[PDB]
Amino acid sequence: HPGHLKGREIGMWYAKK
Amino acid sequence: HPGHLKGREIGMWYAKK
Amino acid sequence: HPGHLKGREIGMWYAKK
Amino acid sequence: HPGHLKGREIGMWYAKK
DNA sequence: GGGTGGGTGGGTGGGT
DNA sequence: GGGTGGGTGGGTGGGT
DNA sequence: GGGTGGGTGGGTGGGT
DNA sequence: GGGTGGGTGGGTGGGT
Ligand SMILES: [K+]
Ligand SMILES: [K+]
Ligand SMILES: [K+]
Ligand SMILES: [K+]
Ligand SMILES: [K+]
Ligand SMILES: [K+]
Ligand SMILES: [K+]
Ligand SMILES: [K+]
Ligand SMILES: [K+]
Ligand SMILES: [K+]
Repeated sequence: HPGHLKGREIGMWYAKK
Repeated sequence: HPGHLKGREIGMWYAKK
Repeated sequence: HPGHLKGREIGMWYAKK
Repeated sequence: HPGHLKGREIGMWYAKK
């Protein structure tokens, strides 16, 4: 996943797809 | 709480302690 | 529930939906 | 963990120790 | 669970 | 959380 | 695995 | 990683 993501946004990157 | 208790009995068992 | 709510307003937020 | 455990009891076997 | 049970009982207890 | 809040709201929601 | 489980639990645990 | 996140998400993902 993209390095900039933090927190919830890391998990949501995979969820959103 | 003991199983045989019902209704207000269940709450009051906790109340009484 | 929204953070600003207090007291009865918290409960009624759920109640009113 | 012991094979018999299921569900919540698997996670909690690690939590207890 | 409901709002006529109350809100200084609390909000990860549930309403989802 | 308390027991003048009620017990067909429930007990896996929690309880000096 | 899912996104109402949460993000100070972590991203080398995975997102078949 | 924690157990107040849930257990029909899984246990070869990891576990002071
Ligand atoms: K995640
Ligand atoms: K996760
Ligand atoms: K009660
Ligand atoms: K009660
Ligand atoms: K309420
Ligand atoms: K209540
Ligand atoms: K677990
Ligand atoms: K887990
Ligand atoms: K209550
Ligand atoms: K997890």
